[PDB]
Amino acid sequence: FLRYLWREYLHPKEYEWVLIAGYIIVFVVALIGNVLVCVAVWKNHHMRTVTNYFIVNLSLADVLVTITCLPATLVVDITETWFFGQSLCKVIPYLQTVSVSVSVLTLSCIALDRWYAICHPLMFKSTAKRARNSIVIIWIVSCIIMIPQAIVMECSTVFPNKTTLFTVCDERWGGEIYPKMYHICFFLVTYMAPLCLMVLAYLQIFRKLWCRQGIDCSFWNESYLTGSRDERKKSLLSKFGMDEGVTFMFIGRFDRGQKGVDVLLKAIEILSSKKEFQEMRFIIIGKGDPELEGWARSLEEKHGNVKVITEMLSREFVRELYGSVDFVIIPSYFEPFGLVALEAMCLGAIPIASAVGGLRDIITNETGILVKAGDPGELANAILKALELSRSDLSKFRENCKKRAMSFSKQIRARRKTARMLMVVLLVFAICYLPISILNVLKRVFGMFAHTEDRETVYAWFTFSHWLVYANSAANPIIYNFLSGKFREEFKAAFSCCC
Ligand SMILES: CCN(Cc1cccnc1)C(=O)CN(c1ccc(OC)nc1)S(=O)(=O)c1ccccc1C
Ligand SMILES: CCCCCCCC/C=C/CCCCCCCC(=O)O
Ligand SMILES: CCCCCCCC/C=C\CCCCCCCC(=O)O
Ligand SMILES: CCCCCCCC/C=C\CCCCCCCC(=O)O
Repeated sequence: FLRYLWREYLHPKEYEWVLIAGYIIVFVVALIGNVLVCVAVWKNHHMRTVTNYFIVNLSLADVLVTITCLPATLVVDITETWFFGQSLCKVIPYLQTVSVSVSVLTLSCIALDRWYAICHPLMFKSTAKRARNSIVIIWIVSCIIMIPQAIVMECSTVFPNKTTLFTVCDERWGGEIYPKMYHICFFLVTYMAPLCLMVLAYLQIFRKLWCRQGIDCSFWNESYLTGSRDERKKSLLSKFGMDEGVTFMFIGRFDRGQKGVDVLLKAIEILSSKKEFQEMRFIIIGKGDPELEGWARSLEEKHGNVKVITEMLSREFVRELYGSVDFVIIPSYFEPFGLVALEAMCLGAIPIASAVGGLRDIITNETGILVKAGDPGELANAILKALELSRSDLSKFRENCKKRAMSFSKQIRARRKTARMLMVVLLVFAICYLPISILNVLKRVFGMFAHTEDRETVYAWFTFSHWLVYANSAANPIIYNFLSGKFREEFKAAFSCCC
């Protein structure tokens, strides 16, 4: 008898079986998965990155609503009734909307941290303190900007002589204007503005990481060289009509203010009055400013130990140069990436480079000679230092260079995998939150569904959009499992230790 009056009162929806099944599944997967995300980062020091601290924040927001909001949303969508009283009518929508804000601002800070790391020339000194500060800000801002949402939620009773009633929890507005302006702002803040800004940031990240950085490691590879470096250097100098000696190469456009050939040509003039010059060989490859081409050709004419190549060389020829010269001179004024240094170093050539940009990122004190950009006397001094180094075995130096370039290349690949995972996370968020965000706008800004001819269908769309929001929480740990080997390994460790 006790279930009877309630079943007479609560009219079943034909699809409640699948709604309940889908909520139970999402509940279990989101709870276990997001807890294991937190456990993986907290227990394993190699997982401590700013990115993963933000991911932990995302997983905490998702645990919060999985436990406090999802069960209530299921009951409401099944019964169209609010059972939980007035205070929880404010608290539960408040937690839900706070968590949406936390999620999207956390995704935003993830995108900014990757943009500063990859696209901005500088680097933050703080990492974990900066992440902590950002997370605190995210929660403070989120809790404050959703105060209005908590203010407008109210319980209302409706009496269909009355013998019955029902109570719903809903936004209470005085007038038609306020909900329109409020839900415009709500849409911009939770969905439209951060998504547009993150799409822009990840497009620039993609363009820098995939199109402006990286080296083809299957090609720039010493496996393709034959004989000893001594044999190849001797062959190289024989083919270029030069005597044996310490061999320097430059390759790049000829200009004033970018690639530095002007600095190198001045450095050669400085060196040319010194007796050490006679031990040095220069190979200068490039094309561009005709006054600089003429300066270079004038030097080639003056000096038997200077050769200038303005013709186009195949990449295989260049690889042979990198694998036989002693040093590569990279006297850039400006060099965001420094592909020349990575290619040369992969092949054992030791770089002498300006301390700018990506050259400064790549080259350490055991893997090259850094010089102040723009300074021919400094470059001349570095070339003299390289001559003196070359009077002894350079093997360990060449090995250090190869290893550093491989390690830098590995880091680029790792950043690509992480960025790809983060873009998939963003795409899945955009998808999971599109229906509820657009339904909310159509209903509250444009007044759709006011007097609808098919309330059943509209109600079904809203119920699905709510489920899809919680399903996002279940999806994120699954994404980390497929696109991060580090998360995949710690998840497997968890499932294997408990079974
Ligand atoms: C104004 C908030 N909003 C729009 C919205 C856009 C984008 C992302 N989340 C919510 C809503 O649709 C409304 N909200 C809502 C409903 C169900 C649900 O399930 C994921 N999520 C949110 S609500 O006002 O906080 C509310 C109302 C009545 C009962 C429970 C809840 C949570
Ligand atoms: C994805 C892994 C799935 C694990 C298997 C467990 C599946 C259990 C799901 C819950 C079934 C819920 C169906 C109950 C609906 C009954 C409808 C009703 O009578 O009101
Ligand atoms: C085994 C788990 C299944 C996954 C659950 C997916 C959750 C689906 C949520 C409800 C969508 C409602 C679809 C109802 C169709 C229209 C009903 C109607 O028009 O009256
Ligand atoms: C007995 C299983 C039921 C418990 C569900 C556990 C919650 C799921 C949490 C994260 C799922 C990640 C696992 C996906 C594995 C496939 C990926 C792969 O093969 O590399």
